[PDB]
Amino acid sequence: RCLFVCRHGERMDVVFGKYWLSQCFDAKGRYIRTNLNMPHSLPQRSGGFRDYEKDAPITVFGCMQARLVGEALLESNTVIDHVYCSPSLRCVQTAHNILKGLQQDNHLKIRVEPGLFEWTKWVAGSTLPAWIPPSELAAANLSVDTTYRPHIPVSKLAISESYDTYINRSFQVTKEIISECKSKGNNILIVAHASSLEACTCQLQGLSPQNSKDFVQMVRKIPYLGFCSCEELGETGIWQLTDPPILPLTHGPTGGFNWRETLL
Amino acid sequence: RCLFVCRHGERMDVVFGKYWLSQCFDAKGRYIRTNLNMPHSLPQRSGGFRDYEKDAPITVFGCMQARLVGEALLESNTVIDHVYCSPSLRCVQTAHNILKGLQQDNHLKIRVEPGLFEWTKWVAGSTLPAWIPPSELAAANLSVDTTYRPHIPVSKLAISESYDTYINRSFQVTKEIISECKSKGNNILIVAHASSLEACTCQLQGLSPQNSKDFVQMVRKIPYLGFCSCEELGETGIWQLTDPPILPLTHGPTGGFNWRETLL
Repeated sequence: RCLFVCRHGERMDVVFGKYWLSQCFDAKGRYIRTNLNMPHSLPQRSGGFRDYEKDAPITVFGCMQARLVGEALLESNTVIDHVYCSPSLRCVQTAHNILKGLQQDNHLKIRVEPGLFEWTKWVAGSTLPAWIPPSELAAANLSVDTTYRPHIPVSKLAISESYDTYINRSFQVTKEIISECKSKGNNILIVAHASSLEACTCQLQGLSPQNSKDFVQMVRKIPYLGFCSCEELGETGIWQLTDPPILPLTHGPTGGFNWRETLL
Repeated sequence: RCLFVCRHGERMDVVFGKYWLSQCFDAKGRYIRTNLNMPHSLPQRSGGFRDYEKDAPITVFGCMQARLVGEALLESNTVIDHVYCSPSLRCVQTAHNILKGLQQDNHLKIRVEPGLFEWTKWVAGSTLPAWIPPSELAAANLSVDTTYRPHIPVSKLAISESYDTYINRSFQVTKEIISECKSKGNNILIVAHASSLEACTCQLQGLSPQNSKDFVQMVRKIPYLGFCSCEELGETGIWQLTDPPILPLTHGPTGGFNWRETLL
């Protein structure tokens, strides 16, 4: 058995910065694109476009990173039996695009699991992001399973959770995911956050978690689509990180360019 | 009439660094890929793989940058009547992938023009890179016109050329390109180097070249696929840089990730 865990694809807010909404939305709250790295459309949200502030979408390059990983999985003859993701839109969109690369977007249905959301300390303010519910994600042509019953529903998450609580819930939900998939297909894919690669696998392997300082230092080193594999040996039943069946993916930036500022 | 000039797409040597050949070629000089940003194949070269050292290919993401620019030109109904490129492999490959995005890769044939090569001061050592000739570029599936007669052949390029010589030949070749395309289609695309955006357009607009120190500082600000448009104004016949018909393209990096170093 393998549990694959990866980070979401490039997120719009990092590329376009503090006022990114002004580069993506007009005075009427309607989506506009101002750069070729912006998609042709974005879903409508209950609270309007400002719901994107705490829950940004992926970019065109994020979609491509995701598709390339799915294509690499297909090329390696790695069959994915179940796919789970964090409720963050960037995670759902990444999972969908991995499925497209895998040629499984019209077959597998993504299980949206709020227990996979990252440490809530990293959310701005006093409330969680207003996640798009699975019904609406499905309506937005993201291949989500609207019948999936999550292990940790949204209202079981606390905005004030400790590091200990985050790591422990990551372990809990990952065990529950493994248990409900056991003997129903040997490979499980989690599409989530930088912090998920270790949070979901540390205690699974019998290991002691790092302190939160060392943890955060590590989290900052996980790139978009950063991918790991935790395999269950079967001679012992012990889970261990092992080489993924796909190669890493590394690329550089294409920085902002204002031809007027530079060529005049 | 518009003259479009853009920089090539992401280059393999920049992403994978000083020892990139060791990540792309085995002990028998055969191409291997070790990252999902490396293509599935590279052409065989007369001098073998070491000919890539001074003439690196684009990456998978470089291909995608190029395709997205071609797609944007198509979507905006910007018709490209002729495409020229520098003999550098990265420029030829970019031009090919722009054509794919344009859906013109089975219609237009790229005119390889050594006059479009960048300032030769930036070449290592005492000889120019061993460029793949048009016949071989066509054999490597790169939509090149093997019948094109260049204005400045390879052996007309000086290894020790001055800044003034570089700027002046850029002006010369661009005039000859415009003249041979006159009344044969209004839009011309040059796919070349960071330095080409200004070198090809400066004197065309009746402007005085910058000093070489200022020029180099500017060239470092032009990203992959950085795109400009020099338009011939109807009332006067004066050429001037104007807003391109497509949006800019900006994205961030996906940095190197070694799961063993980071998660163990």
